[PDB]
Amino acid sequence: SKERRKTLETYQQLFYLLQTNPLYLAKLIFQMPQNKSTKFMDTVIFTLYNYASNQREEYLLLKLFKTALEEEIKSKVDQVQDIVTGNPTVIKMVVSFNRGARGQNTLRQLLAPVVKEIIDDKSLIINTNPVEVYKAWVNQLETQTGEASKLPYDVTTEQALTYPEVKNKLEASIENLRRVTDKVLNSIISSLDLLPYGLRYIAKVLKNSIHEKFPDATEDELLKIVGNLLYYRYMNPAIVAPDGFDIIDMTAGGQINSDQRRNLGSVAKVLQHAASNKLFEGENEHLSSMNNYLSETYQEFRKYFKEACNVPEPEEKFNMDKYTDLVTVSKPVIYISIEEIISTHSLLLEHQDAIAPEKNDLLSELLGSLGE
Amino acid sequence: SKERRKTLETYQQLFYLLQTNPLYLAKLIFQMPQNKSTKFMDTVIFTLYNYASNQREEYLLLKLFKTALEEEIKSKVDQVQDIVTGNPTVIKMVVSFNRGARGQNTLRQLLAPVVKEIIDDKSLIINTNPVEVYKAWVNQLETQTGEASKLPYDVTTEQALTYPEVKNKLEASIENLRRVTDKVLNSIISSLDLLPYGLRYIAKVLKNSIHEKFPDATEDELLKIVGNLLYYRYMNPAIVAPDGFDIIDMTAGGQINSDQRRNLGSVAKVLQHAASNKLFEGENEHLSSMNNYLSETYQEFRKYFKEACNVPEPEEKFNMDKYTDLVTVSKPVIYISIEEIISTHSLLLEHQDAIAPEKNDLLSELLGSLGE
Amino acid sequence: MQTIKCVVVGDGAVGKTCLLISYTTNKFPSEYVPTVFDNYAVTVMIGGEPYTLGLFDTAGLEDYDRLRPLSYPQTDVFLVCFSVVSPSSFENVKEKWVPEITHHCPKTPFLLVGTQIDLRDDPSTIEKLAKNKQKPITPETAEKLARDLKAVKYVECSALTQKGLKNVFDEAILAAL
Amino acid sequence: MQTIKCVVVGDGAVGKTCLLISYTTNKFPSEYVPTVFDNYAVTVMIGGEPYTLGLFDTAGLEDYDRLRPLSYPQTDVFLVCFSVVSPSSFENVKEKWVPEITHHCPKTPFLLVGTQIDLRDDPSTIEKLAKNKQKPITPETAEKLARDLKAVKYVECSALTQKGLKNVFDEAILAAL
Amino acid sequence: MQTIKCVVVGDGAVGKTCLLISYTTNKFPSEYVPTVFDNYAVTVMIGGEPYTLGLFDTAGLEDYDRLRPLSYPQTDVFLVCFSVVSPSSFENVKEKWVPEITHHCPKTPFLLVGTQIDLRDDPSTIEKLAKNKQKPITPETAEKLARDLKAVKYVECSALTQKGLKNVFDEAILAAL
Amino acid sequence: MQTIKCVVVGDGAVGKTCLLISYTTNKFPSEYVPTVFDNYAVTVMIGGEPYTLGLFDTAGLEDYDRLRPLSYPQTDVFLVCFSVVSPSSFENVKEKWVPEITHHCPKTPFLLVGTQIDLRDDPSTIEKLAKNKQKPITPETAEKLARDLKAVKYVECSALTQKGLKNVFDEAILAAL
Ligand SMILES: Nc1nc2c(ncn2[C@@H]2O[C@H](COP(=O)(O)OP(=O)(O)OP(=O)(O)O)[C@@H](O)[C@H]2O)c(=O)[nH]1
Ligand SMILES: Nc1nc2c(ncn2[C@@H]2O[C@H](COP(=O)(O)OP(=O)(O)OP(=O)(O)O)[C@@H](O)[C@H]2O)c(=O)[nH]1
Ligand SMILES: Nc1nc2c(ncn2[C@@H]2O[C@H](COP(=O)(O)OP(=O)(O)OP(=O)(O)O)[C@@H](O)[C@H]2O)c(=O)[nH]1
Ligand SMILES: Nc1nc2c(ncn2[C@@H]2O[C@H](COP(=O)(O)OP(=O)(O)OP(=O)(O)O)[C@@H](O)[C@H]2O)c(=O)[nH]1
Ligand SMILES: [Mg+2]
Ligand SMILES: [Mg+2]
Ligand SMILES: [Mg+2]
Ligand SMILES: [Mg+2]
Repeated sequence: SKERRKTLETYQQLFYLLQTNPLYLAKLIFQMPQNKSTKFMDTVIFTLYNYASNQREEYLLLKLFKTALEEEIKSKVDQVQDIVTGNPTVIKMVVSFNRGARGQNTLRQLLAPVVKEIIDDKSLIINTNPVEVYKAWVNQLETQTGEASKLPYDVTTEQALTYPEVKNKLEASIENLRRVTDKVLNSIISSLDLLPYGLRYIAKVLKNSIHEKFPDATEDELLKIVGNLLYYRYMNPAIVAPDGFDIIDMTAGGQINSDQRRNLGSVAKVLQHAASNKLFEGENEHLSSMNNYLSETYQEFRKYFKEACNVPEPEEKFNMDKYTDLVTVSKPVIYISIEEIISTHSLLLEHQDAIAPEKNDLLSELLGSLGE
Repeated sequence: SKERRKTLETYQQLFYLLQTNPLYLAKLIFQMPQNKSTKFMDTVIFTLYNYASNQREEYLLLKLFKTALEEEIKSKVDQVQDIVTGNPTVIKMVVSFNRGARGQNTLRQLLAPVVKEIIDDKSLIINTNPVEVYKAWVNQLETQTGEASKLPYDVTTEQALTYPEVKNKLEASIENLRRVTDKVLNSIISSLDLLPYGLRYIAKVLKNSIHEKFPDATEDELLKIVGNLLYYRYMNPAIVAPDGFDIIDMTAGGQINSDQRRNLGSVAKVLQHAASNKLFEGENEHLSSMNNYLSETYQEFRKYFKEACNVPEPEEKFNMDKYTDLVTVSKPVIYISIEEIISTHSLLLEHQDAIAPEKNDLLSELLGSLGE
Repeated sequence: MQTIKCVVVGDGAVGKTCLLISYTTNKFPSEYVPTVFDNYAVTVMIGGEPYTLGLFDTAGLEDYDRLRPLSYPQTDVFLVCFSVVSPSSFENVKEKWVPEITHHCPKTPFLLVGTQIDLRDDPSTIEKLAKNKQKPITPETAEKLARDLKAVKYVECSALTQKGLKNVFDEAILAAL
Repeated sequence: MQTIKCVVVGDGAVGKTCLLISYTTNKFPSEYVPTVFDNYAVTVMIGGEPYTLGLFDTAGLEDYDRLRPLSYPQTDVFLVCFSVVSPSSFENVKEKWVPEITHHCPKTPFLLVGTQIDLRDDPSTIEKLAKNKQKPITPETAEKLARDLKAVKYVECSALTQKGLKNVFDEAILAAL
Repeated sequence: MQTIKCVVVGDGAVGKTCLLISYTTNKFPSEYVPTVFDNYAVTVMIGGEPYTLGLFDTAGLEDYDRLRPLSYPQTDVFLVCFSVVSPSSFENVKEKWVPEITHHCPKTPFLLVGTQIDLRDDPSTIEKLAKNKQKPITPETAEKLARDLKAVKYVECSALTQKGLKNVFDEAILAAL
Repeated sequence: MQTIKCVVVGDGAVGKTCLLISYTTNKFPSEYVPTVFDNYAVTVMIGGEPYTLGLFDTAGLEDYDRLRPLSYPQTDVFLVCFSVVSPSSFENVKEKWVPEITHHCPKTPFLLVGTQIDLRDDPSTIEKLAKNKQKPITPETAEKLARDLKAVKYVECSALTQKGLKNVFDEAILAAL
């Protein structure tokens, strides 16, 4: 039981910690090499949903989240942007825990309507890619025309716009996209008060922490990090994969079409740029017309992000005093454990007909009670 | 403490045997005082359902049942009839285990049709009780005529039959009853081959065992014992309570009416009497017209019970030789138990700022390596 | 006239049916045949008054729990039984029986009834209870349970010797009155 | 010394362990750990008699469903708990808890018990419930459910402040008779 | 030394542990014990290369639903097992197992595996199945399910006789490349 | 003319986007902005032949897995990338990437592509990997994985110094031919 004893101890510790000290399990998860923390994420998050179902424990989770994020910042963050490039597992857990805690219907109770609107439009086909549109045109419409495609099949980007027809589909798509996108953006911007306190609070801790370590960081830079958490990390994935993050219930039938993907995906691209204050250009020049929209959307996003941090400390948010001024007790904890059986040497098993495993028969008298 | 441990240890033993040695747990259950074995019946049976899902294991359970039943007989049975009045717990387990084992749909796939017929007849109202019928007659149907019950509201049997009207309802009920009963009876008698092997086998063991100890017992006495197991104990309860023994799916709505109960119950009474060769009389004289049917039905039951025991030994029934002529091994066993935490004070923990917890690193490496 | 509904319940095989028969027909049933449900009628004088006592015999086995309540509606008095030479049956008085009739008939009186007392004074039986380390229930042990469970008063009898039999139903009616 | 068995069941994290510890030590558990099972004992005397009040704590998490029924034998009264500030827990009272205890103990009386009542006026929980378009369960709503589910009655309390805490067990004791 | 991770999942008691143990040691488990988790290692060379075949046994019982997935990361091929003489296990292949592994490992291939094929001609199991109006699952039916569930293919064996046992792992290896 | 579909995939922040920009526009993107999906067009000569290489840039973060396959249909060659100064990224090549593309595109060739090589020969960075006990991946370490995962051939570069950049897409086109 060399390799076997390890595995046993692993599960033993794991299920011991899960039941009795998930906060500490979480902490151990944070300091593990990042690739390895992946296998524990779901199972710990699941347990935290139950653990943090009352404000005193949710308070502790918030403090755990806080000290770990700060621990991460002043220890692995050297030039800002590190809290983003580094992919801290604390942020990954903060993001997940807030998706399906128990206010549950938060992202679906906020993006489902408008997402259901984009998925349902059986005609919508946004496509900001010329070459793709080009190839999709007569290169695919000359089907009910014959001559196959007397044109130069597979062309570049600059010349796909030679054909005004192709420059038109793009024109429309750009119109469609901006319409659909504004619907999404308004659902989000108008519903800041629907975001989870906990998520808002970490965004605050996040910002106040980077800023404490990097005073030379501007409101603009800070809010781009805060936006990374709230938008690109938290809700953007739900917009692109509503079927994966359960935004729209998937009744046994069919999954999202490539068209529906390309649609939702295009909205995310547009909004990412807006939140990250990045105008279209160089190779993305054909979408430059939106640069005006992007700059207004950013200004809205910016305001949003800044307000997200506007929130009290957990000590205040939950009147933690109803807890801290109490006379507590810590009675001994009983937990469910995994056990191994020693295993009798073959030498004694070969002769169990003569020897014979020991057995407590006066046990049925003990068993005959339990709970009196 | 030294008290919660003796208990905690009795619980750990229960969990261990449940997963590692249910056969032995079952045995311990058989020897406990009877009132005390009731709290383990369901949970052990539930485990045995999965444990005996394969023939080799079901074989051992059968041998467990056998030796325990013979143990019971030659040890607590002095005048026959004792295997019945003594309410042996092995028989209780034998009966339950055969109700919801793995062939599941056995009683419901045999009684449901005719029971569903007696339940569905919105007009069927069998009542073999004169005074109850009498009091139900004008002593109740006059709620739509007025003049109240100008008659002796509450009379005796003999005089309840004074009113030819009441004597008539009874007359019909006896007709209805005999009709529904015959339907039930035929389902049972024509389907002897659908009974579970294990149940038939224990009936065989049971019979051959009482006969071995009481050679002076007659075929008639022996079969009444066997009929007690197969009929009064095994299926009669499912006829009387199809809602309780899952014979009929109970869709969220309403439970059996008193009329449906009295109907099913009446069938059970007639069939009990037949199976036990007991004619109606003395106080039950008004039902004596059924004594001819009862005696024919008994003859059918008697033939049924005798054939029930007509079955091979388990060694032959399952070609157990396929498991004896074989090279076996016993790998290590893992199981789920309970454990209480000592709760000791940590000297170093308060000083993690100065000493860097070597525990967090070990525990993280350990957890981190889970799997490969 | 005057009818009293008296329902007899309790562990199977304790003798519920035998007491009802040797009482109403002064005959002791040879063999054992568990019952599903039965009824007996006997008119007896109490306080110089003729009363018709309705005797509802029921099934003791747990597998018949759904059926038993069918006998409970409008009952005057309940006769909870147990065999004095069977502790098991006694334990169930406060474990199952009293709790069941109390659920279905909250404000209904009942008496505690010991049975088979003739076996209590029998060696071959006591030696059987010894080989399992058990002792026949005693009038004192019982009577305590009666008061604890808020009964009306413990009573006992023998269906075989009919000893104390008659007095049972007399106290029963008195309780129903 | 007569004993009274009281078993507490209800959704995980609703306050079952807290109310028991708070009532028996007058202190508040310092942390949350989902229970597997435990049982304490305390003596009281509402009738000049020294009764032993056995208190049994059970697991609320479904992960522990198979084990839970082991605490149900000989129970005199059940306390079905839900959090007045947690709607879901209130619904499971009829969707899970009452059905379970009535499956195992049909004849046993139980009380519907609201817990965490001190959070009804807590700003954050009210705001949290509103963001979900919900509100704390009202005594009236619960008292209705109690009648529908045939509970002895409804009672609520706060293990934290102990407001109503003692009354809960006084009733439990009363219902256990 | 390149490694191949093969994980076996399927209903409790269908034969997962026995086929693994029989394949790696040519012995047969003497008794049945539901497994919690277990993993062995064996070396093979279908390509002149010394590969390490990591075999992971998992718990079939639902109680371990939360613990089982911890064996899933880095899996190269799954073996979804069902007993050919147990229709209910066959149905759970599509109601539970394939869905579960494809939720945790969408890209990982898996083979459908029928077990206990030696019982297809065992008298008592045929009779047992007939009383329930059932018959052993036929290769044709299983092969269909594999096509519908998009399994690499269907294979069956007997851990008892070893008929087909090696081919099961030969294909697993083949599919894990 | 002639178009080649080359899809770039791999852990987020490894520099997938940067290599695509400083190559097609010989400019190194200042700030970091994770991508959703992009497209690049560059015609280059290979064997004295003009080819139009279609560059599909994708999302690295796991939360965008449902979306990434949208770029996989009819791809000529895949570019699995990773940071040579981030073991984490390297581990995921044989852990996630290679396995994903092999599910969607079984018979499609791919190359292994190391990146940010300019940081490997950097102290301030190596001292960071040291404070976590890690060492920058090496050409040998990589090339081994390349052959193990049945790649076409390892290659590396730097988006900042453009070193080896050009050679990457050359081998790529060569692989698609
Ligand atoms: N020696 C003796 N045996 C008795 C006495 N009363 C009952 N018995 C025996 O106990 C066994 C069962 O008696 P029953 O009256 O049929 O038992 P029951 O209470 O009707 O049981 P169920 O109908 O199954 O609920 C038979 O052997 C009876 O003869 C008694 O007073 N003395
Ligand atoms: N404010 C307030 N919080 C409470 C009260 N009771 C419990 N809590 C909170 O709820 C948390 C969990 O309560 P417990 O009683 O441990 O949960 P439980 O009912 O035992 O749940 P399980 O053991 O998992 O079945 C406690 O740790 C407190 O944080 C209360 O009366 N007032
Ligand atoms: N005849 C026959 N019996 C088998 C075969 N395989 C297993 N069995 C029987 O089925 C029993 C249980 O098989 P296991 O492999 O232990 O069950 P499992 O799949 O591991 O189930 P869990 O560990 O509880 O998830 C074995 O003990 C044997 O009695 C087989 O190939 N042929
Ligand atoms: N010093 C240095 N930094 C680089 C180099 N290449 C990329 N980076 C930096 O790595 C960070 C992220 O680069 P990206 O190209 O956006 O990473 P990516 O693979 O596109 O990540 P996603 O698009 O989110 O999947 C930024 O700081 C880049 O400037 C390099 O060669 N040298
Ligand atoms: Mg009777
Ligand atoms: Mg609790
Ligand atoms: Mg197994
Ligand atoms: Mg990118």
